[PDB]
Amino acid sequence: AIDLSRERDPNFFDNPGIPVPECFWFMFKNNVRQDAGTCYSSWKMDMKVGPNWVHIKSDDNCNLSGDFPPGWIVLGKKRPGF
Amino acid sequence: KQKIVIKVAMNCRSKAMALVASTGGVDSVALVGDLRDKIEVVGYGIDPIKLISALRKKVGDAELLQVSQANKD
Amino acid sequence: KQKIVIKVAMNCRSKAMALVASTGGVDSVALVGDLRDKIEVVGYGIDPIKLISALRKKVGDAELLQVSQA
Repeated sequence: AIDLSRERDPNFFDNPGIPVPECFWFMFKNNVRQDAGTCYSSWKMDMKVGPNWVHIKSDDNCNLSGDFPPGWIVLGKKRPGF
Repeated sequence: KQKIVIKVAMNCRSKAMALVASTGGVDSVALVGDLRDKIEVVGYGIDPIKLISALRKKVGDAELLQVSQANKD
Repeated sequence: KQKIVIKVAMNCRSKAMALVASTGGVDSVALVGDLRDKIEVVGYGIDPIKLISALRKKVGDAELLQVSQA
């Protein structure tokens, strides 16, 4: 059921004093979208995914990895023009 | 710079935004998220634990969702 | 969808940021400029006249630098 090509863009705000994050991320529980936001490529972030904090890494093409709790996933995609 | 994302229970939006924005070291605050119920705060020397406690004490329930202590450069 | 940029005289920074952030219609507030002495406010149905008057009355001098569509 998960197809990022059909997912609406997140609500975001790019802080003007730091570089613009290159990725959108999308968080699902049992393939239902829970929320979404932005993050840097080739980087890392700590995010509460359901009950647990997860250290999520991003590669240069916004593919995200991390040890997600059962039923949960976070997926990335390159923003327009990046 | 740090980036902190906090979910707040929802005139709680404006009160939460004002409280966060008044915090020392804040560069920006923005309402984000699919339900517009998260505050994304960018700044320096912000203590997220104290920030969450202040929100809980003065505004309403709040949950820490995301922390980076340093943005990519 | 508005973007309003205000120069504010400057703990006046935190007071100004809090006042602007509390304003109806506001989605985001950000300090901009190398000296962090301008506030960028983005949102919908924000009244810039009332915002400027409130800042002047509660914090200090404030000047409109930009009002536009974002």
